[PDB]
Amino acid sequence: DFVERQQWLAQPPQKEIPDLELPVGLVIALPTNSENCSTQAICVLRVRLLQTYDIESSQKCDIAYNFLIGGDGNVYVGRGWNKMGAHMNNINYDSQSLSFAYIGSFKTIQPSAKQLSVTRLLLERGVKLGKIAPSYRFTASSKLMPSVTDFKADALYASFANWTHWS
Amino acid sequence: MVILKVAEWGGRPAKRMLDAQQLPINRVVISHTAAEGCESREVCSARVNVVQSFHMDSWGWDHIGYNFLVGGDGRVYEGRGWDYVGAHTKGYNRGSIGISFIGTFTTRKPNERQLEACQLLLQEGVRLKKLTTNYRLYGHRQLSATESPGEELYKIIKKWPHWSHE
Ligand SMILES: CC(=O)N[C@H]1[C@H](O[C@H]2[C@H](O[C@H](C)C(=O)N[C@@H](C)C(=O)N[C@H](CCC(=O)N[C@@H](CCC[C@@H](N)C(=O)O)C(=O)N[C@H](C)C(=O)O)C(=O)O)[C@@H](NC(C)=O)[C@@H]3OC[C@H]2O3)O[C@H](CO)[C@@H](O)[C@@H]1O
Ligand SMILES: *[C@@H]1O[C@H](CO)[C@@H](O)[C@H](O)[C@H]1NC(C)=O
Ligand SMILES: *[C@H]1O[C@@H](CO)[C@@H](O)[C@H](O)[C@H]1NC(C)=O
Repeated sequence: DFVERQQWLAQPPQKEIPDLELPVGLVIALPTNSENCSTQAICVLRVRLLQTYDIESSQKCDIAYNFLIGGDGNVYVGRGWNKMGAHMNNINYDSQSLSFAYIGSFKTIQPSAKQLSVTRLLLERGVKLGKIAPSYRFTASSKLMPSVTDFKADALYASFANWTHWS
Repeated sequence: MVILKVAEWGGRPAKRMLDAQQLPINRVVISHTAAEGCESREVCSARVNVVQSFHMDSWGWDHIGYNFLVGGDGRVYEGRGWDYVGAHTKGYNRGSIGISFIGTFTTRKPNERQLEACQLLLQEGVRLKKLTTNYRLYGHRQLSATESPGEELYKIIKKWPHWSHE
């Protein structure tokens, strides 16, 4: 159910990446704005190509996200539980959160039921491992930075609107 | 020199019959895998299996795309071999041999054993008449829009006698 970096042909990070102070009180949802995927083989393609984009176009040290969730319902390991992401391009947020990126574009298209159910298991695993505070807030990247067009994903965020930890 | 056949590193056969090359070949294209390197038969075999899956399952190609790969253990991992057209350099697969260094060589050099393996592989190709005596060698980036084979690896092969900018 977790696809490790090695399984998606991850490039090793360019330089050292800072550790997060754990546990985090904030988990942030984002779209990848890539094409989506419904099988591990295609999700792997999506994630590996996003890593290149993030490193080579965005000049990040690594894929921008802690975890990525594919339409197949698998969790793709990005920077993982312990390393600071680069999802908000803002050190205040990035140093105090984990990011879950949803593989696809979700302005009008909804995530799959698999994507939503594994998010529950992923959040629970994080709480159990001491990575996420029991009283965490789960929120949309777009709520935090309304002006950022690439964070918009109305159909994704609407899917979490009734969850108890959602803000 | 060790060349491990597809079966010997635990890989799959081609999905269908591949196109054969006219021998001898006088173009070689050096790439890297842009994933993690490896220092042992076990780890390098693992890396090459993942590469094969990426090429056959994620891209949907008929086999691993390289003719050969070179591991940080100093072993050569057979892909399509000398006699078949690869899927490594678009527009240049026919009439070339694609060799990939296992790893990412953007800011780190390939290791002593990896470089030695590649030199021996090329000399073996000339000796067997798979390659011309005056074959031209290129970095992937000269033929395709890419970082491959990585700046540090590219700087090394640019000083090899067969290197060409034509
Ligand atoms: C750090 C780095 O090198 N990054 C590069 C990055 O490198 C990638 C990296 O790419 C490495 C360097 C590589 O060696 N890629 C080769 C396999 C590749 O994709 N080459 C394509 C050609 C593929 C090809 O020829 N496919 C056949 C498929 C044929 C299918 C079937 N007929 C068969 O024979 O099986 C084809 O289209 N042939 C036609 C007929 C032709 O020759 O005109 C090219 O450069 O044009 C990938 N690793 C592997 C192991 O595939 C992985 O995915 C993203 C990253 O990590 O590539 C992107 C472009 O996508 C570049 O912008 C980046 O700078
Ligand atoms: C991926 O996107 C396509 C096109 O919008 C859609 O039809 C398909 O159901 C999506 N696959 C998923 C979410 O698994
Ligand atoms: C909100 O989603 C509904 C379905 O759209 C309900 O099924 C559900 O009770 C609620 N989500 C949960 C379980 O928190």
